[PDB]
Amino acid sequence: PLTEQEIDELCDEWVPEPLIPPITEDMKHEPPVLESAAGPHTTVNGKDVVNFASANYLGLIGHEKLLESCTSALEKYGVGSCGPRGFYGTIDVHLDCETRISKFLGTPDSILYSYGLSTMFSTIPCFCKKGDVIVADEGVHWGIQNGLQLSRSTIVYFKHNDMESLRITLEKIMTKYKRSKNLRRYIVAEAVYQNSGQIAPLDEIVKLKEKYRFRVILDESNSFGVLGRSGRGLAEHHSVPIEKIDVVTAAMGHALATEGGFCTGNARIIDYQRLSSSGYVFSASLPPYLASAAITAIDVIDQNPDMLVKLKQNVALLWKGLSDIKGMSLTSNRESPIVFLKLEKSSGSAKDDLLLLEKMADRALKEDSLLVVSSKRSFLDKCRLPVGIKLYVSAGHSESDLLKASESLKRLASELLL
Amino acid sequence: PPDMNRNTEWFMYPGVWTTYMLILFFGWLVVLSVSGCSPGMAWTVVNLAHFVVTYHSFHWMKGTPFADDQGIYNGLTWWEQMDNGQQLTRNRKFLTLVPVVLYLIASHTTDYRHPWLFLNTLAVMVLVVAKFPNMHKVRIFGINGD
Amino acid sequence: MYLTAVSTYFSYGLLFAFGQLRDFFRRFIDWWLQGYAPICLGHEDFYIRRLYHRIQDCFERPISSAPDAWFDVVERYSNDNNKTLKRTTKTSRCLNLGSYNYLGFGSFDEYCTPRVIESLKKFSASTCSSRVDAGTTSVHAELEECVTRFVGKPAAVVFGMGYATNSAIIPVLIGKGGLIISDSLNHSSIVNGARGSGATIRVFQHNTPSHLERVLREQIAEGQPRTHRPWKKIIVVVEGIYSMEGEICHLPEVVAICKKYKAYVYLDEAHSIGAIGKTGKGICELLGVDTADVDVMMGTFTKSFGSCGGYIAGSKELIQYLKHQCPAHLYATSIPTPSAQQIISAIKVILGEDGSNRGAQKLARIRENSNFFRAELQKMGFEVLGDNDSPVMPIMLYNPAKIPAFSRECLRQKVAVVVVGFPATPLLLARARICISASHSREDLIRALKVISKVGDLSGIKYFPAE
Amino acid sequence: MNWVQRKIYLYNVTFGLYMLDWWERYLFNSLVVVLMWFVLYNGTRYFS
Amino acid sequence: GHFFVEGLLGVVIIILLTRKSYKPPKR
Ligand SMILES: CCCCCCCCCCCCC/C=C/[C@@H](O)[C@H](CO)NC(=O)CCCCCCCCCCCCCCCCCCCCCCC
Ligand SMILES: Cc1ncc(COP(=O)(O)O)c(CN[C@@H](CO)C(=O)O)c1O
Repeated sequence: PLTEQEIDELCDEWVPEPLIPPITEDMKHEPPVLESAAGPHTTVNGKDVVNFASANYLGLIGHEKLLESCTSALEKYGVGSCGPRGFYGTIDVHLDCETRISKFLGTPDSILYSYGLSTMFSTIPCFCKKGDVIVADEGVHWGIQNGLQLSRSTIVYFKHNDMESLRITLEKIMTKYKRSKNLRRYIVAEAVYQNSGQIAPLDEIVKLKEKYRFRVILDESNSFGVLGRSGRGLAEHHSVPIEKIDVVTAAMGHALATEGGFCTGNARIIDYQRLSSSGYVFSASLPPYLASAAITAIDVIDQNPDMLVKLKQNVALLWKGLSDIKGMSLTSNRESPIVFLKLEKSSGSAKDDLLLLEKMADRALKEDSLLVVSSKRSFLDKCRLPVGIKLYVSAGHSESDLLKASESLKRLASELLL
Repeated sequence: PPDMNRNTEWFMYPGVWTTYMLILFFGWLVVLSVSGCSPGMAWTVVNLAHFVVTYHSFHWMKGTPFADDQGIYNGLTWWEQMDNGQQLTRNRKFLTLVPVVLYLIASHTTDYRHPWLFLNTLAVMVLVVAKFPNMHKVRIFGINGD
Repeated sequence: MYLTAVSTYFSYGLLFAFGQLRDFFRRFIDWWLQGYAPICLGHEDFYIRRLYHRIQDCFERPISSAPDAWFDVVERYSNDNNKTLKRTTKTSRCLNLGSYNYLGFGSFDEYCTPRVIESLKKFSASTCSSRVDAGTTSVHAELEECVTRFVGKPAAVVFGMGYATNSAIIPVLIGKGGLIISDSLNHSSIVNGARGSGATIRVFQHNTPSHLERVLREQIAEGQPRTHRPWKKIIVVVEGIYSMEGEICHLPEVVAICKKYKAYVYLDEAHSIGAIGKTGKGICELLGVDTADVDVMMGTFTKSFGSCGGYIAGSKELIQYLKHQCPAHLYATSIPTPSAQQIISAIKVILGEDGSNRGAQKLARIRENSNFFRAELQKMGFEVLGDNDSPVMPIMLYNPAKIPAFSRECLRQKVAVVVVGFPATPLLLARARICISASHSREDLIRALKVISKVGDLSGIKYFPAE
Repeated sequence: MNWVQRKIYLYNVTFGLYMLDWWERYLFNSLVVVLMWFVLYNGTRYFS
Repeated sequence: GHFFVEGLLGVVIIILLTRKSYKPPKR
């Protein structure tokens, strides 16, 4: 038993590390500062730029019916709701928006979230607990893997969009736990991958889940509103009934031009999330003027289905004009609105490759007035997919500035790569 | 230190031993009054109703009814979660000496007649054995082991 | 206060017995999921089905008006044997005692909203991009300069959610090999942020600085649990004011100990940034703590400024590091532009830079109203928690069946309150929070006090002698 | 609401009867009445 | 017989109610 004098010396000898490491000169860069909008033609520094870095795939930023819908909500409710959904934070527009969403998709019930990132790190820990088994894709983004880590269950990974690997992994799990037959099992995937721009092959995941009795959790942020014939996501793109997917989540910062997220499914599942979640019970509810714009956007999408035809033509045209690139290679699916350019024959270093892309984005913005986005990964990120440059093409881009983003990007690759 | 588990932290506030005893006196008065009988046949019913409820609540169910703590106690009964697992504390001693005291009352009032003595001794032995300090986290022949 | 405990335990035991009895038949009449496992096991939500569903009309009440001093409450009328309460028409005008607009910024006012609308007319409600890509506008650049020169730190960052500001920032600061010591009553966002990192978590007794030192010495003298390695870091987390309790932290005593043992201080002040303080600068201005003695300072824009979001304030190096490695800054969508104009204008009104005197009257009314209400409750016999200067003040009920009785008797006479029970509190300690606003008038508070006196006579919650 | 009707209300919320179903409280109020007559009748003869 | 078991149990009671609390070791 230590005497009280020894503990004093022990506490005086201990020396801690700094709160943050020293800031090196290569990690203090700044992004552009916009004015006037974030549409296809925004304004930076007094010059006119062409924007390929915002994810409004339908071209709804700055629509007349959204301004008109948000003004009336701001003149009647104010800006905030002042509390969570369980203490007088339920305004009646929240109840109208959940109904409008589930009538569009064709489900019984919906639930709304105030932050688009929180809809996945609060949903996965709500269903999966310590003894369960989750099978994930390895390519999922940081919001999914944070929710995977917070739920203390066992996580197994399969290769990116590879169905042979998924079948092998499912058979392997259905031999290790053959004893306890009352096992909770989930498959976690993502409709269009943010880190690769590839589309999940859903008609086969559904065949495999019905064979080993698994449940699917799907993240439809980059597919909701763009990918079906009528806009209802990936399920009607592959012609599978929405009832076979158990949980469907989405974020409203893409293609609806809003903020927030939702989840959709049974009346039994949605009613359990309302009482034991984390970003729903211990957070304030969505400002009403943001929920009043989602209702109008869902109406505009539902009445105008030629926007979804125009988006596909824009994507195909950018593919036609960008196929002679020299040091890069297109590694995205031909339907997705996230065009992903890869770097062939990397320089070798994990941090010398990023410098080249960050340099070739800056030159594009400086010389040709283009906003493109390059990969920025946190040290907490566990994704090991290749890095590259992404373009978010929208229905609002014209054919004039669509071959301006290929002619300006084929010129910096034949001059800065080899 | 503070307990940080809603499944057990409530057992340290005042009035809990007193309510434990009052429930057992109220049960005896109810058994006597609803069906006229003798004190011994009422203390036997109390003694055997205190076994079914207590064994199922303390030594059979595993986990917690609160899901915030994802599954951190899935493999533990309520008795094993008590006091963070520390043995022979104050509340554990009280919960151990209650069935022993309740056995003597049910035996001395029934004149040690056999039809009931077998049951009243079996209950006490099973209840006291499950509370031994060396019987922690051990399942017999795998029952309730997963 | 002894027979109250005995009655509380008795009533909870009765609820437990009846719930188990009904569950033993439910799980037996199911013999009169095609290989799929159940969503939730039968006893993993026992108190949601057997306790919370009994008192369901006391929660999630819809309102059809703005959250002001008075509002309109929609009524619900479930038909299917009380399973799904669905709403009707025909609202009723109530007095608001349950929202969080401490300074009265939660409706239309004549300075803020006109400037909010013309910012929306120009930036259109969202950018659909992250801050490092295309989500930085002029408004976002000006908001951080306003937050910096109002909190009192070299630099600041703004996020779009206040739960995420904890649960995504704590993992960036500490990892496996570090220690976190936390107050027993910290918010869920802090606990989830601490679990999101690999660090070890220890806890100390609520608001007792003599136990914090006892924990620090024992943890430093030992090292990491099995291999007595030195700890890399220690971070101590406290809150400016605790809403369920209504009390203010013992911050000078915490900061004196943390300097002695070389720990870092993380301060969460979401219920105190606008409410308390002579000029509304929070707990550091009230308790005279030097703002250079805390390393990270966090806040929310929901309780006083009538908006959404959160912030971190610290030094230049901390902010430069976060803007390079933080998942919320790199991956999320930026805070909406009309919702940042709100915070800019609210700070201008409080600081007095709108060219008016409303910002000082708000601060003088919130101090005056809550003192009067708290001093009036205590002489009637209620047990009221809180220190003296808080705007939140719970009332002890103790008995689980006194929650619906109190709530339903107040609502029938047009007063709206919040009540909380077991799962969210300790077993013995159900209560009702009261939130006072700077927009409440004197002849509203007299009406509320007159109603609450009558209701407390009937329920019998006057546990102390009157005057 | 007079004195007796008031004290009954207080009893209901003090012992949890207020937030139960009609038959659940019916099964308890009658079981308490059965217990009361037993005590009031084995104190007038047993101790006499 | 009817009063020896009572003493037997009273002995184990006073043996139990004197022990000092402890916690199990680590690995
Ligand atoms: C009607 C008057 C009383 C009726 C008798 C029924 C009361 C039985 C008490 C049950 C104690 C439960 C202890 C642990 C149970 C765990 O298994 C479960 C599942 O993990 N924990 C939970 O659900 C969360 C814990 C919350 C339980 C507290 C609510 C009940 C509080 C009762 C007051 C405490 C004093 C009694 C202590 C134990 C008394 C044992 C009952 C005696 C048998 C009566 C037969 C004559
Ligand atoms: C320290 C701290 N951090 C975060 C929050 C919630 O942040 P938000 O209002 O930005 O969601 C609260 C209040 N939390 C509210 C929910 O809105 C409540 O449940 O009472 C808090 O006290």
